[PDB]
Parts: sequence; C-alpha cells; structure tokens
Amino acid sequence: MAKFFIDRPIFAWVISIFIIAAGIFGIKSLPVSQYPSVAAPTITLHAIY
Amino acid sequence: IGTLLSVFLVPLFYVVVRKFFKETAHEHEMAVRHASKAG
Repeated sequence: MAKFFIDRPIFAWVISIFIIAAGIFGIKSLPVSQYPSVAAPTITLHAIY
Repeated sequence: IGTLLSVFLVPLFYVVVRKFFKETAHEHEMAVRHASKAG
C-alpha cells in the first residue's frame, strides 16, 4: 500500500479526483431536510352511520 | 478510415506531445523501472 503509492503520486491523485467527483455527484442527488425521516405511516378508516 | 489515419498519426501524436511537454524528473525514473521490469 504505502510503498506502492510513495513511488507513483499520480495514481493516488487520480483516485482522489475520482472520489471528489463521486462526492460531488452524491451531493447533487441528495434531498434537503430538517431532520431524517422519522415519520411512521398511518392508515385512517372513516365510517358513517 | 480511423485505422488508416491512426496507424500514421499516433506516432505523430506521441512525438508532438513529448516535444511540447517535458518529462518531469520523477516521471522518467518510473518509466525506466517499468521498462526494465517488462522489456
């Protein structure tokens, strides 16, 4: 690991740019909320008599 | 058409790139190591 990369910085830089691009794409496709979804579903039945 | 053009232009591209951009000192040594290991 470290020995491999100490001799080729360009490989490590390329990996870093790929991670940066992935993170940017992740940011673009992330919704914005106040809190994480904690609401549970509810079903209500209405009857008349 | 692409093969016909490439077989004559790819070496030209290599030569032009080499001439325009100087190989960094660091790049040269890795090239020698790889060439020695591969031949």
